[PDB]
Amino acid sequence: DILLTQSPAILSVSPGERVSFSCRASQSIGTDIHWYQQRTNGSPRLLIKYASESISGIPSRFSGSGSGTDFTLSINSVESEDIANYYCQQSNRWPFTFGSGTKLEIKRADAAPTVSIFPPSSEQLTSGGASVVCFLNNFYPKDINVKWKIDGSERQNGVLNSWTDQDSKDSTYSMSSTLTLTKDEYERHNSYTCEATHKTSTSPIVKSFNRN
Amino acid sequence: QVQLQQPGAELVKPGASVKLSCKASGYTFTSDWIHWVKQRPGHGLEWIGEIIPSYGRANYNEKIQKKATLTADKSSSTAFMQLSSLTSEDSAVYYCARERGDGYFAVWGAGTTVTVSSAKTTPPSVYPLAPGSAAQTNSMVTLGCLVKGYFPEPVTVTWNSGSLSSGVHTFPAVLQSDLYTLSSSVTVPSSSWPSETVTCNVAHPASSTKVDKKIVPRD
Amino acid sequence: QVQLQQPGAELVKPGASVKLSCKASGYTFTSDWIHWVKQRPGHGLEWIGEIIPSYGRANYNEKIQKKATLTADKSSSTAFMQLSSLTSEDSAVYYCARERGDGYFAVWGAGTTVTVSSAKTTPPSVYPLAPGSAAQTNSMVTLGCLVKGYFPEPVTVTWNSGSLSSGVHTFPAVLQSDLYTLSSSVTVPSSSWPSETVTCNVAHPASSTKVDKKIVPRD
Amino acid sequence: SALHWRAAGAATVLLVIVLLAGSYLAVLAERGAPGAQLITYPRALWWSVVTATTVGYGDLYPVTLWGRCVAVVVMVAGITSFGLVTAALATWFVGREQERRGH
Repeated sequence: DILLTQSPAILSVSPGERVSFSCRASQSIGTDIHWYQQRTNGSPRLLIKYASESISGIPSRFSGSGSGTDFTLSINSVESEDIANYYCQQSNRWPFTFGSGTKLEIKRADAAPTVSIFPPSSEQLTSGGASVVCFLNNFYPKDINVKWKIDGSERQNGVLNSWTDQDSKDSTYSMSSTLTLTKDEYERHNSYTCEATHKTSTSPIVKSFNRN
Repeated sequence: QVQLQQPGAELVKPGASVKLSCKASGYTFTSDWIHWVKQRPGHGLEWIGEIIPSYGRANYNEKIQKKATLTADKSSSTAFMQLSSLTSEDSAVYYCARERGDGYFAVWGAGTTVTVSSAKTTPPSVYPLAPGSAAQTNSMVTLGCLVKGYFPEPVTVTWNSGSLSSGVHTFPAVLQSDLYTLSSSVTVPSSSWPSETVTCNVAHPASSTKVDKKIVPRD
Repeated sequence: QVQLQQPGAELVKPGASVKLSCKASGYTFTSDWIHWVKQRPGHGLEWIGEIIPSYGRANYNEKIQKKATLTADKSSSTAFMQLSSLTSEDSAVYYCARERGDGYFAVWGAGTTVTVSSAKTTPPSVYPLAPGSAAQTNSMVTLGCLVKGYFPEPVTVTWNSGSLSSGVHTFPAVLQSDLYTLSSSVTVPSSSWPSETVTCNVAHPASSTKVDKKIVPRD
Repeated sequence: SALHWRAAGAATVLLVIVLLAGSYLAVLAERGAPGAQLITYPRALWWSVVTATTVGYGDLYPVTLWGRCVAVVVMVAGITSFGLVTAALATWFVGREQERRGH
């Protein structure tokens, strides 16, 4: 069985710059190597077949090269839509095998988060729950802290967070912070506040709503 | 177009079997092989096996435990993979692809998310998120919607039935006591809301439910 | 011999194109390939591509960004390379070589120095350097000449039109505010000067200028 | 159309069908055998020509029992076709020489 080694696993380049992904085969496979792009929750997409041959649909930005055991996919002028996972696959010998894969990752300019707080819905409270939702959106770098306060006093119980993968629109990150109580526990506090600490801002970015 | 058509999801109980499908269209030659590829969450692609429908001859990845059995129905242009006696190691997305016998996967299905669990199928509850009455807007305005208490994954969240592409994030689900929850965010010029309508549509393939939910300012 | 004939220099503006040439002479068979090799300053040789003029069939280095397009005019025994949309990564010397189809480069051109810049073409100013009136000579005497305020590179400095080989250094150019400067040194038996004449000749291919400048003792 | 030229022609068509069936069947035979290179249709077709002519470069060859059984039919179709052309040429020359001798 042939072993496709893709090193490195993550590749960080700046916007507009040339990038190269390596695939090494465990034994010579001629040019019988093909490359796939997989965006967050997409299917794989043929980019290059037979090492250097273009697929129509595909920006001329994408090239490939190589022969024997050493193969390279190149993107000349990386853009945000290129953020994805790149896999190699061989058809030289049975069975077809894949590479372990390589995440491309763009280093853009710092962005501060747009913060947005959302009270429970009257459809939700009707069902005996209250979920207060904070969105910190379109920031860079990915490192960020979200602190919950009920009535000026920090909260920790009920808070589940979720971060997006790097965005293939603008190379930014996002995160949802979601504080979840009974209607009861919600009903007997007044002020809900969500606080974002980012590197772009020595002050926290705070967003509150009072139930009254 | 769509050349390979797969179901979005199946739930399966530990030790149970399941029969994934793939309906081909476009050019369907005698020379064509259908492949199956398995991607576990945050892992890479694994070739699982191949069938040639014209002859019905099938080969498998023998480097892994054999769970698959590939069958083709040449009349209904459909490839099947029977995955039997599943544990949680078998929870993943399974793609079909079409290879013309020159060694590359030209065209993939969207894949079927197979969750192996003892839990039960729950459709999501969907809740508007319009801003609180005390929030100063700008040239833009962020709305959203809250898909909670569904099992299994996945859900599909669109904004105005696909017509709103720019401005959209959907966050990854979290798992609480055998139920998933995510949020989706949309961001429109403030002028264009609420003059112009904004609706989140939420399909959950495992329960056959698809709900719309309009985002109106708060009463 | 001279078998391959190249221009000495071209200036090109960032984003502009340029068409390098190579006129062959001597034996020019059907079997012959013309190759192009790129050497960036203080780097090694890079194969860029090949054309067979008889068939006009051309192959390229696909390991790099494609800037070249190879054409041959079989009537005027001339190979061309169109380099389009150039940045400063593309500033280098480009050689043509002739391969008889047995795999080695028998014969090279002198190469074309391609400078990609937004600056303007300036011919050099040339200045004698005879010794100061207060310098005791020996069996030998060092004269020189000062080529300054030229762009782009290169310049060619000869001593008495090539007839003075021994005793000559030319120093590498320095770059000041978008203009280059170098010095050349010659060293002749002291008897033989100024009885016998000593002239520095200074070609600058990018501006088509070639100036002579005689080295006389100081007035 | 004399027999020999009809046979020569028949063998040419039949060789072309054997090259194609053999390409198809070899791929079918060979996939599933780890290390097998004879596993896509375009180079299988190259393989079938290289086998039928008996050049046999060895860039490609079958490693399965059924790949090898298929390869034996391609060898034999190829040797017989090309032998049936030699035999048809020999039949032409002999006739011509009779006619010339005045026979």
